Amino acid sequence: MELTPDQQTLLHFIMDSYNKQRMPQEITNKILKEAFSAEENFLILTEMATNHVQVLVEFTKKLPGFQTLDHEDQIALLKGSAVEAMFLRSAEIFNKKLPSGHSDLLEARIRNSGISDEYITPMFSFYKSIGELKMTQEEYALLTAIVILSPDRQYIKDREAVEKLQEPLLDVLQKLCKIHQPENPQHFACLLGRLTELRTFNHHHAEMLMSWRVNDHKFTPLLCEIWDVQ
Amino acid sequence: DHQLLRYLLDK
Ligand SMILES: CO[C@H](c1ccccc1)c1nc2cc(F)c(F)cc2n1[C@H](C(=O)NC1CCCCC1)C1CCCCC1
Repeated sequence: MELTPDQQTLLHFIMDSYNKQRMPQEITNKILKEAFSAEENFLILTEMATNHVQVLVEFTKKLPGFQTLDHEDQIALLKGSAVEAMFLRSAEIFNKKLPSGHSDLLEARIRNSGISDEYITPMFSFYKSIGELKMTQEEYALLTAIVILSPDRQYIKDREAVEKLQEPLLDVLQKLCKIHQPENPQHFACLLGRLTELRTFNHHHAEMLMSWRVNDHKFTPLLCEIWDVQ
Repeated sequence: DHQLLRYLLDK
């Protein structure tokens, strides 16, 4: 029921690595500060997304056993998880508590980002669903690690090698759900359920970005490698 | 193809 000494060690190691990310307040303060044009918001996104991929590669490299995996499978895992990890981090940021009225302004600022309305509706639906689960910092960290170490990614040669690495993280998360939310025994299942909804952002990600109301869709060389753009 | 990702991983 309770975490074993090895599980407490793994949890703290994942947490320390996860906290190397850009602070949510840094992101929300920028968006809440001024009302930006669609052109300025596109550049804010590319810079934010480039920082996120850089930090995500560093977090991924620290996941126990990742460096022992096949080099081609390592690339496949990173490319397969980058977009999902970005939406999971955006959901964490969106659900962080702000002074009264600020989360309403943040929502409105995201609606006026420059992208098509058809892509906005599913994002908020996912963020509000993530928010109702009242996830702790440890739950977001483990869920990101679980997303990265998904053995069911396309172009994976050794699925069992990936499964062996994801298994101890799923075990720790299951114990945390039972401890943090004993009132809701469906909590772990709900978290695994959100992981299946996260995957919907993959297929139409390039279409969403190219729908931005800008003259030139300039992406960084790193974003071109991880996204299906340029 | 994924030269930058391979570089960041192998660094
Ligand atoms: C995933 O990006 C979302 C998105 C929304 C609309 C259009 C395009 C993208 C999205 N959902 C958000 C939720 C939030 F709470 C929030 F603060 C910002 C959010 N964003 C964008 C962003 O900065 N994302 C970065 C990506 C790397 C990881 C850290 C977060 C932000 C939206 C306003 C225009 C500038 C770009």
